[PDB]
Amino acid sequence: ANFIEKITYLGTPAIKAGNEHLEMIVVPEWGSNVISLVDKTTNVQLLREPETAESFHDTPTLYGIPILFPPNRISDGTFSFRGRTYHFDINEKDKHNHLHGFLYHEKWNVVTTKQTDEGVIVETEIDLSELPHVQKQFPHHAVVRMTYTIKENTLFKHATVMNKGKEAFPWGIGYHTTFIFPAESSLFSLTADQQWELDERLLPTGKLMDVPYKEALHEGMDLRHKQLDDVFLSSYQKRGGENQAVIYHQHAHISIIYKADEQFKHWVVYNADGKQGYLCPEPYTWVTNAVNLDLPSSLTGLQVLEPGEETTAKSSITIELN
Ligand SMILES: OC[C@H]1O[C@H](O[C@H]2[C@H](O)[C@@H](O)[C@@H](O)O[C@@H]2CO)[C@H](O)[C@@H](O)[C@@H]1O
Repeated sequence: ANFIEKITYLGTPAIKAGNEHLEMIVVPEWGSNVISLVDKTTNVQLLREPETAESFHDTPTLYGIPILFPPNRISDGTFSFRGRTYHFDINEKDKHNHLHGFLYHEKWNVVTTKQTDEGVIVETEIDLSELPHVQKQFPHHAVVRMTYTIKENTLFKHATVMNKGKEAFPWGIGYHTTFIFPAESSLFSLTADQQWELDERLLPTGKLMDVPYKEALHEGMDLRHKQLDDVFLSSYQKRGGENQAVIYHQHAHISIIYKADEQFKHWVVYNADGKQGYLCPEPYTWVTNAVNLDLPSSLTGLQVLEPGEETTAKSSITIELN
């Protein structure tokens, strides 16, 4: 049994959808952000929610599930692709980078909803060819469609990226998913053995290094007095196994298993100063500044869409009670 219900979320139109296990709220105008995700059995909110509309607009990448197309930093907002030079807005001033892409602060359209025994589906879409300021930076006819499915104890979250134009383009996508994470009573695990060395502008030097505490990270560790803003390489490419982050809440015994497919090659993990009570385990299909690295695409995760092609990158959030 499942429902869809149109609502107002802090003065903006939104769609609440759910079954008897999970409820989401997606906010199409706010970069199609999944702003709320509630575990129905225990009635716990899983995502960091904004106090007011105003605070959300202040930091739209730090609540719910913001969409990063493309994810993280591009040095000087410049790169070339197949002979051609691109200049993206340098919105991160102190580090002279473009940061977080085109989509987390634009209006997406609701394209359909569907309800059956197989679950409840909400689909949103945005066509970058309709955003003139985006076209000035990135003159290509990219269309991104999100497919959200709640089925049983899992929110599935699929991005389909389409090239509807006449020239090829590089792309990557990531999510700035922000979970409630009380430092005292939560544990975190991640399928990674290595991470990217970063310079003072948070750009990769191109070198990998071992994660010294990787056994701890594998099994589940606390993050008390650890400040993270780290680009981890998923262990999947090299060892197989899983590709996922796990948050465990110790009081309510809730596991949150955030899986991503083989295209999701990197995880940025961010917790600010470690005192803010949240955690962002961010899966990305390409590494920070991927466009500018002369490294194999199997390592960076850089991908290209030829005219007429499309790709679907899949991930999911499963709630288990134990
Ligand atoms: O723009 C500076 C910005 O960066 C830091 O936090 C970033 C983080 O570096 C990124 O990797 C990303 O995942 O999320 C954050 C931006 O939402 C600083 O901690 C932050 O104060 C600063 O605004």
